[PDB]
Amino acid sequence: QTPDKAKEQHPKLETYRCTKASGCKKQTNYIVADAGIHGIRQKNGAGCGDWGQKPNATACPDEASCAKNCILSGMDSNAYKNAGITTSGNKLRLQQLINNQLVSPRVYLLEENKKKYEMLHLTGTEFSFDVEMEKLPCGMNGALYLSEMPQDGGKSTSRNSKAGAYYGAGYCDAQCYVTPFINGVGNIKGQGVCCNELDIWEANSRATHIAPHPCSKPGLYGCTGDECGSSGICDKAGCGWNHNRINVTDFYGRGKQYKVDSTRKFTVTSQFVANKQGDLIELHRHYIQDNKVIESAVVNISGPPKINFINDKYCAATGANEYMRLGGTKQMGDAMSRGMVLAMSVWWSEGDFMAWLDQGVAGPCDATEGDPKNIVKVQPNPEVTFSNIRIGEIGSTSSV
Ligand SMILES: *[C@@H]1O[C@H](CO)[C@@H](O)[C@H](O)[C@H]1NC(C)=O
Ligand SMILES: *[C@@H]1O[C@H](CO)[C@@H](O)[C@H](O)[C@H]1NC(C)=O
Repeated sequence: QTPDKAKEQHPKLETYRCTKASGCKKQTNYIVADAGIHGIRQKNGAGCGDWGQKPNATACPDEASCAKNCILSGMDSNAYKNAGITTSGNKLRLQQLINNQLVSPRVYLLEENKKKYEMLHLTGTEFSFDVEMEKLPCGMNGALYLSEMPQDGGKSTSRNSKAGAYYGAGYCDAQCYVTPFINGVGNIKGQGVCCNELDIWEANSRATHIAPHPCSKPGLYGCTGDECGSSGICDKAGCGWNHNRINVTDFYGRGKQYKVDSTRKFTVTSQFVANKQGDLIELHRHYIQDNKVIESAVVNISGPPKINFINDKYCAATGANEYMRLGGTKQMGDAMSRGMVLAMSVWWSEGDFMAWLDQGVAGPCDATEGDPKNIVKVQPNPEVTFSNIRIGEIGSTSSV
C-alpha cells in the first residue's frame, strides 16, 4: 500500500551497544508498529485483505492498482498509545487490550534515521534484555525475536512498494503464512511469506521457550505449494529449549520456589557462540535476578547430551528433524550473520491456547485456563514490558 499524509510519530527507545573494553554505550532507536496495525483501507473504508488471504480482488487486480487503492494510515503518538504501544527511556510496554479492544501489538526496531530496520548481526555476539512477566498468565505469549526481513521493508523489490521500514512493511517469519501484502506490495499470487527466524524469548509467567528456525532460502522468500508446508523451505517447529520439556520443572515460574521468579523483573542474557570459521555452533542462555547469575540447567531426561545449551546434537536427539534437514545451527547462523530485524509482540491464541508453550510437558497450565475468555478472568489487562536492550561482545552486555 500507499501511506497517506498523516504524520508518523514513532516512539523512541534507547538501547545499548557494549564491548568488553569500553562498556555499554547508549543510543537512540525508534519503534515502528507492523504495517497491518497502521490500518490499510480503501477510500470507501473497506479493507484490502485479511491475514491468511490474497488482497481484495476488486481493489487489487494487479500490483499497481493495489498500491493506488490501498491506503496505509500514519500513526501519531495517540494512535501508538491506543494500539497498546508506549515507551519510556529504555522501556517498551506492550498491552494486549486497550479499552477492551484486542490490539495485540507487534513492533520492530528502527535505526535512528527511521528509514531502515536496525539490522542485528548476532553470530558470535551476546544479547541481553530485562523483562517483566508478571501480567502474562497461561495462554499468553510475550515474544522477543528476530526475522530476516529486508532492511528497507521491501522498497527495493518493486516500484509499487512504498511503505518501507518507516511504516513497518516487509514482515516474514518461519511459518510461511499468506498475508495480503508481501514486501510492501499486494500478494496477488497468494504466496506464503517466509524467512529465517530466531525466537530468543517466547513466554508467559508460567513457561519460557527458545527456538531457532532455519529456512533453506535466504532473505524473504514467497513460497508456493509444498514449499510453504512442513516439508518445505522453513522449519515451522524449530529446535526448542523449554526447561519443563527436559524435566527441570522448578527452573522458571511464579514465586520463590522457582530458580527464576517470573513475578519479578530479571535479565535474560543469550550468547551465540561461533567456531573459528565463523559458523554459529551453540546457543547459550543465563539469567540474572537479585544480583545472582542463574545458569541454565543441564538436560534432565534420557537421550540428549547432558548439556545446558543448544547445539546440533541436542536438536537431533530431541527430534528437531526439519531443523537438521534444513541445515541446523550453521544455517540459522548464516541468517544471523547476514543480519536480522528485532521484533517484539504480545499475543494469545484462540486455536490452541498456546498449548505448546505452557501445557503438559511444556508447563503447568490446564487445558482451558489459557482460553482468551478465561485469561481475562485471571488478568484483565495482560501486558509485557521489555527494557534495557544491550547488544555487544560476549561477556559485556550484563553483569553481577
Ligand atoms: C473489496 O473492495 C471493494 C471495493 O472497494 C469493496 O466494495 C468491498 O467491500 C471489498 N470487500 C471486502 C470484503 O472488503
Ligand atoms: C524427571 O526427574 C526425576 C528427578 O527429578 C527423574 O528421576 C525422572 O526419571 C525424570 N523423568 C524423565 C522421564 O526423565
